[PDB]
Amino acid sequence: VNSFSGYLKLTDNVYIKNADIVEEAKKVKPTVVVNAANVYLKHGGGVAGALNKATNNAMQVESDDYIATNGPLKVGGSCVLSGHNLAKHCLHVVGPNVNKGEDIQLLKSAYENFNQHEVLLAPLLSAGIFGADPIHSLRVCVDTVRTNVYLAVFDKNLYDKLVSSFL
Ligand SMILES: Cc1noc(CNC(=O)c2cccc(C(=O)O)c2)n1
Repeated sequence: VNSFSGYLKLTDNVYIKNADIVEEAKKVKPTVVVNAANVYLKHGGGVAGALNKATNNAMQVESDDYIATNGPLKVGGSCVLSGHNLAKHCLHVVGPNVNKGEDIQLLKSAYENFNQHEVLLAPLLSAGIFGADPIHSLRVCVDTVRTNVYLAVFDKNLYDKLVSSFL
């Protein structure tokens, strides 16, 4: 048993809820929250901007030090950093950005990072301002992630469409 509440069960291991991931992280304080990162860990907008704002910019300060030491992530890659006030850890995962022309096949590689963690609170990778079809992102998630993933979908209209179209 874990502390996640109000989720619809899609599969053995994937759960979904209409929720603000920031508000969900603050309530649950999960072991791992996933950020929809870019390779520079520049948390300007979307999920990343919202998570970073909720940390009072401490996520961005830590991220800048990480990039200064290690250089950029790979598209499809990840790093584990602090979860600050939101979670124990933040798994920064880079899905392909369609609005930059990145290979959508890299979305499966992105979701494979989740398998290194037993339980995660996450957004749909490459959705929102990353430009991919969220229905596709949910299908890749279900077909790739084997660990227990709690998906937060901000937009109520999209949530209802994801549930009602789920195979
Ligand atoms: C802190 C703070 N500052 O502004 C906001 C408003 N919340 C969002 O922007 C938001 C939340 C969850 C997911 C997404 C997304 O883009 O999928 C976006 N929270």
